[PDB]
Amino acid sequence: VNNTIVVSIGQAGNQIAASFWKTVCLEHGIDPLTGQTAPGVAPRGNWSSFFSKLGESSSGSYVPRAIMVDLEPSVIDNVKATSGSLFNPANLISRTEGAGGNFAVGYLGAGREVLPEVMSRLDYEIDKCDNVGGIIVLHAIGGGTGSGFGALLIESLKEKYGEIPVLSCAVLPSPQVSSVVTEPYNTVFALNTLRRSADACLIFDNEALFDLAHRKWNIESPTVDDLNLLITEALAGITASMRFSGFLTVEITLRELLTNLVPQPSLHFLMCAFAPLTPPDRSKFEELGIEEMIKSLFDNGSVFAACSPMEGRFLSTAVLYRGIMEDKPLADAALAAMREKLPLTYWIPTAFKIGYVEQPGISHRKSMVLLANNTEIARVLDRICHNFDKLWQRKAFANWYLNEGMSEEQINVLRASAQELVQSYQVAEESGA
Amino acid sequence: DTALERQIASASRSVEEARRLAYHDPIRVGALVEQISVLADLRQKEGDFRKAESLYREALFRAQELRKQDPDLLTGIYSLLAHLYDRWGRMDKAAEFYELALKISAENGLEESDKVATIKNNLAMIFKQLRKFERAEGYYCEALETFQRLDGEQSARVASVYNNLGVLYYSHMDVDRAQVMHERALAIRQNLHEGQMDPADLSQTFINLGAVYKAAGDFQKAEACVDRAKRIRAAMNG
Amino acid sequence: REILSIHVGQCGNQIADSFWRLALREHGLTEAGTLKSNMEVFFHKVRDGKYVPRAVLVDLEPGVIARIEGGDMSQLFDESSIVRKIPGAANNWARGYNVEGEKVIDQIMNVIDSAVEKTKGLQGFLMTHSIGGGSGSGLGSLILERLRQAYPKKRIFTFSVVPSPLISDSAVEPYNAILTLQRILDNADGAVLLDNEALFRIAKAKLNRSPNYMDLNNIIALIVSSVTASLRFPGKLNTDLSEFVTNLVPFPGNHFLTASFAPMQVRTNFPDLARETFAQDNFTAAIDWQQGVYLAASALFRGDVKAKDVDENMATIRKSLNYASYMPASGGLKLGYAETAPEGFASSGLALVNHTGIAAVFERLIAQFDIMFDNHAYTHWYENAGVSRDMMAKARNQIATLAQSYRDAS
Amino acid sequence: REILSIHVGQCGNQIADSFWRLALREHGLTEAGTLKSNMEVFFHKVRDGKYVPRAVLVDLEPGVIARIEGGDMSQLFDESSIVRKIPGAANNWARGYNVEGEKVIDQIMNVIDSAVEKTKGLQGFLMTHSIGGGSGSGLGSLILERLRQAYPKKRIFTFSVVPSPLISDSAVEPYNAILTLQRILDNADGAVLLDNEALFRIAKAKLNRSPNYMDLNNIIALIVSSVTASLRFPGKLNTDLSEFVTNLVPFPGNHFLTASFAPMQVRTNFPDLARETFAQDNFTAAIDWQQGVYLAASALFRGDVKAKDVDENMATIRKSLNYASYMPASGGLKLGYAETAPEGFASSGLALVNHTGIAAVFERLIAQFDIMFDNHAYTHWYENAGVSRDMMAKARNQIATLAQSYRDAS
Ligand SMILES: Nc1nc2c(ncn2[C@@H]2O[C@H](COP(=O)(O)OP(=O)(O)O)[C@@H](O)[C@H]2O)c(=O)[nH]1
Ligand SMILES: Nc1nc2c(ncn2[C@@H]2O[C@H](COP(=O)(O)OP(=O)(O)O)[C@@H](O)[C@H]2O)c(=O)[nH]1
Ligand SMILES: Nc1nc2c(ncn2[C@@H]2O[C@H](COP(=O)(O)OP(=O)(O)O)[C@@H](O)[C@H]2O)c(=O)[nH]1
Repeated sequence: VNNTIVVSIGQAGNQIAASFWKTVCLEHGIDPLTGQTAPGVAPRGNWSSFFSKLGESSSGSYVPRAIMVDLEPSVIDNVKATSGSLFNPANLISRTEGAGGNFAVGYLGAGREVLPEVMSRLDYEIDKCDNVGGIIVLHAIGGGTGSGFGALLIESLKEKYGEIPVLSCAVLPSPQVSSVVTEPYNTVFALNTLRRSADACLIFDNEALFDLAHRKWNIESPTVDDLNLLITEALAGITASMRFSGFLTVEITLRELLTNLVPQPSLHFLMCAFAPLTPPDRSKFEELGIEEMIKSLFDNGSVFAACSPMEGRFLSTAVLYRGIMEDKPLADAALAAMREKLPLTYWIPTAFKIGYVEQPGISHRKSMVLLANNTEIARVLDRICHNFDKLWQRKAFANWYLNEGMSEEQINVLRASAQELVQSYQVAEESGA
Repeated sequence: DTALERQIASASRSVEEARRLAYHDPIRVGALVEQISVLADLRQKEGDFRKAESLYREALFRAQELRKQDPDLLTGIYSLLAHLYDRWGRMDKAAEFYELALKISAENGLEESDKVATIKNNLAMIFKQLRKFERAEGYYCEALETFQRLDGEQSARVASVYNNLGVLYYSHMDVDRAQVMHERALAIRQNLHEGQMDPADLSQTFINLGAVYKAAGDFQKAEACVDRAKRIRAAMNG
Repeated sequence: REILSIHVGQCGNQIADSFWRLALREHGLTEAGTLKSNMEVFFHKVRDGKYVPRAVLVDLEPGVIARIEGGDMSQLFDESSIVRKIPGAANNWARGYNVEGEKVIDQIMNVIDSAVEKTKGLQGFLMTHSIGGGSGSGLGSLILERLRQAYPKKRIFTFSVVPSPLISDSAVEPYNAILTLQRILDNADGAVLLDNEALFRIAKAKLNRSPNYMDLNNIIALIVSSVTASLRFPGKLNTDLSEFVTNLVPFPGNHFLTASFAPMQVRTNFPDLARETFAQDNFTAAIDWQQGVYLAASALFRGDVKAKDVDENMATIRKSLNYASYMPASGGLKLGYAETAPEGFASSGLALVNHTGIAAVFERLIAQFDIMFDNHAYTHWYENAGVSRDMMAKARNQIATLAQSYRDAS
Repeated sequence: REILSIHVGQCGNQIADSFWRLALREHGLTEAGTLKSNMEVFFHKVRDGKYVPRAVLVDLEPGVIARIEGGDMSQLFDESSIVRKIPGAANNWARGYNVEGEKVIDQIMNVIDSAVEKTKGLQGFLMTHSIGGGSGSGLGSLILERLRQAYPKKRIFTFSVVPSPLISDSAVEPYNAILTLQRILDNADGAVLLDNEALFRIAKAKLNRSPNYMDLNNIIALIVSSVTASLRFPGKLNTDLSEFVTNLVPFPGNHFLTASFAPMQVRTNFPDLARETFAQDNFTAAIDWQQGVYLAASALFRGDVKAKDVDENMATIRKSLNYASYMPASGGLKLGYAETAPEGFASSGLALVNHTGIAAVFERLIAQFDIMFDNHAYTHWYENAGVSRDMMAKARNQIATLAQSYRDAS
């Protein structure tokens, strides 16, 4: 089956992937603390999309196709304490110093040091794959490692392989408050890579992921244990078509997902949404039907993004149903109303790539995942382009980017290369209007 | 879930914290009062005036139990109760409680304090509502002198008392003295631009000058004032 | 990731009595050094049970450690991790840097080098002193030179204690800052400036008891620990010492940080800890506020602090703060967490704030230097002990540049 | 259904030391307040482990809580759920109601209001005091006014302790009852009158040890708990606090209840517990019996008491009892159960009995008032502290009505 590697860069990408392989292993009926399945019985679903057979005894551990890369040791040592013998600890690479909001440490620095060791483990995974057809890099677009080495690694991987999708499932900076002081820098330095050398960059935003766990999962303080579960359940939702060969499962590979969702090579920043956002308190008589999950998919406060999705133009949309469906013609006819309700872009007549997966989610029985390639995703990056310029008219922080090896000529290119990105939806908004 | 209920939860926690703090350390009464004022405000906004009153009485009892009596603190607490009574529409009680505040200050040193001048202004205003003009004038003049000695003649608080006297004289149809007062207020208010005075107070002065000039038979200067107030109120839209 | 510590001067060693009695509590060790978490950071594992700390108790006037290694803590520190020498760097920079500094600096470095060759992941230096005296500021200025000349690629964090704006506490003290704040500006990658006027006030509001310099240092000793407790109590958003230079130091001069602690087992519900953390009166320096906008604040919230709250609390705090014009709208504030509070507390907070107000500390220490240097007002104690007026005016011209470098950063 | 508790006076707070050491045992909590059943009734859930009780320890003469919050129970109570003020409501109703009552009543109510705005299902007030002193009966009379004026649709249960018929224990004590029994009759929906003469005797037969007011209160503290343990340990026949007013209070005045406890881990086979529950000597008041017929008895049998037995036991008991003529043949006795006994017992019993005999308590306290009021025999301590003879004779004319209202109920 189409194998797929989940590379986990940075603290924000690892702590998603700490919770992502918790989910996926539990999704395949595999113990997430040992790597071994239930004794003697096969794992449910098609395990070999993400996993690998370690030991031919049918009860041994299944090592996930996952390299966890971060320049700070405390993140993966948290994972090594909370995974046991699950991961391959040759893939759980760590360093000492860290990056610390400095792009030019993850990209050209301590991340340059790990790059001969990281790529010597992707080559270990890919040669171990049957035929790998996607690489899901989990990082943030805010830090020094996830946005630094994530910009390095993806440009070190399509440059090497190139015939493989790189879905950079990434976490944008929240606009409510910046978790890094150099966070509108580090995005624009990664928007070089995540525009040019990544086939798609699935965004997530920490503001919207707070609101979708506070107002929707009805808790007071949504921790990062639950931000990395809203993301996870979406990342374990877009990859349910990759991992399951069921009844009428529309088996969507990453390339099969991105041919439907990347219209032209500079319009591949995808948002996401999940349904139902019913809390896990067993609201059984309030479980949502398919006619009303899609009504809750496309709310303005329902996507995992700072922008307002229905205030702009949905350019390419991919609604990935996942679970027990009784109603195929009631499916796709709710989207027929949503073809009328939602702002679409003629420039495209119709775009709803609809996945079914009969294997249900862990938390949900009838779960829906959206991937709307929106034009509003430039309006998230309009904030980042503006917060860059306020920190470039002053020529902000200091030498911190410049002493590591970057130049003022290069930084103005990458601002333009993010300006070329933001205009590339502004090209596609009014022409799509 | 409502915004006001959220403000109340926050203000209550903050009060409960200051209460516990004053349990562990009985001296910290001033901070309890401050936290109480915010919560009492919110209870007033929702119309629970008895709850607001209870909070201030609690503040008062703590102040009364201090081993070293703090008359300035008591003065302030009584003035908060007075203001509470005023917003509640209990006009006699508001006057009674401002008068209690003033009596505590008069018996200790505090005749010429910030609080006392404020109280005399606010009390004068209640006397205006009680239709006791002479008592209102007396207190306003005292508030005026004290603010003059405390702040410069060039201050927001001096201009405010000038304004308040202006309205008092205007309402008893002493047009001449109303004019003097509002002009003195205008003079000061022009010379004070920043966040030490909002422009809406300046517009009130023109508005008030307008009614005074109109009462004086100078309809020209009246309209000029009413115009400049309109220009100001318009110019704060941007 | 194992941080060496240096405690130079009477001010620094008195923090070492506070810090290594709080580092043993947070790691849960007894006072002797044995086991009662990444314990490798502060402590060198000598044997299976006993953990000797990675501290040099470098000191002149050897009565401070006689308090330390006399009473209850003689078994803890290694005595090949110390120096005790008379005379006492006579509140005189030139004694501490040149006269009685060059006597000990070969012993200081070869005790540091015997403590960092036992490492196995050296990252930082929590060098703790004052910029006021002659041992903490004189020999503290000398160690910063020799340590950067020996380890030019390792972060050297100086935990200074500024002279009080209230009164002197030493006569020649504004000389001893500018002679030290030069070498901190030249060598250390980020300094935390603390102030005994603010350490008096915040401890006065903390305790129902008039403080002393043991009680003042427990504010420091938490700040010394909370900076480097996302490095040893990992949690989420792992902030190492390399991220207090890239995130909080925008220009190559502005690396003097004003750190608060909150709460000041104590629990705090945490919409108010963020209002307590970034209280203007809780910052531990007499920085300027009415003419002061921040550059880059930090927030290390340790213990039972879950990260969902800062989307509502800290975004509310950063709107209340005043940043420079060249910092973004919701950005400019880095964050971090630890999975373990300090012992005695259940949810703590720290805030390294790089701010233009710390130039008012610099402007005070230049306006004191301005009168006092031109009238030779204690200068001959430096001149007759190695350090000329050329070497001392050059110290001013960097700090007058540094006091301008924050005014250029508004 | 979360019952607030108020413990006013030295008599009430000494029950609070007994009650909140029995409420923690029946809910199975440690003395600090954390977890060692509906725990929401008595306890406010502050954190995941720690349960702070819904008690105000309102008190003058602040040495009673110094016993409580000094020794072993300082961590339990919240100190924003208290009041401590000198002077001490000098066994003088007018001090407790008017002089030192109006000083604290703004703090009492705003601590109650800070404890009932944390609720989420407020139903009752187990206000615990005596009608004897000046703090429990004076400020207890003031809280009952202000709490009914604030919450006129919530049941206020007063758990009084009557002055002893044996001797005084306070000189002005028959004044302090009638000044309080007025305001209980006017505000509280049902009072449990307890008597230290019966609390001495029943504890004397309980223990092989001469009792003290800690041992006496454990009879009360079970009765305080057993009334409201069909509210928190549900079982079958769920009797809330609203059913102790509709069932046990026939006329709008007759709401003074005489409660027993049985057995007095102790097991009891239960044909004899019902004979122990409705023993005339086990009722905790010196009520009249040779000229006394009941109005409405109750029976809350907790623990391992199965409901089949009361068809044979309690129907036998109610034939042995003496009711009024206007109560039916087998009716007139409500029942209830809990699914959990008190800790230390395996099957308990309670009996709130509304009886004409409690007017003999009232007739005693009027016959003492009759001589003592007309001869001004301690009256000037009320007159010179706010309360006139007009206000005090009017207190008599309600209790003389109330002592007649049971004689009208025969
Ligand atoms: N969804 C999610 N986002 C996180 C988490 N931790 C950190 N982030 C975000 O990731 C961004 C950058 O942090 P990171 O890349 O881990 O820093 P680095 O390790 O120094 O590269 C910050 O803006 C945080 O808001 C997490 O656990 N989940
Ligand atoms: N925070 C703190 N400050 C101190 C302590 N002891 C002294 N100081 C201050 O530190 C400043 C410098 O004195 P110091 O450096 O100890 O003198 P030296 O050791 O002879 O160089 C003085 O101005 C004191 O006010 C202490 O224990 N804690
Ligand atoms: N049941 C019981 N009765 C008590 C206790 N302490 C005192 N009493 C009785 O309660 C009556 C009233 O005293 P009290 O109300 O405590 O005085 P006050 O607190 O100053 O108002 C006295 O007549 C005592 O006999 C106690 O702990 N338990």
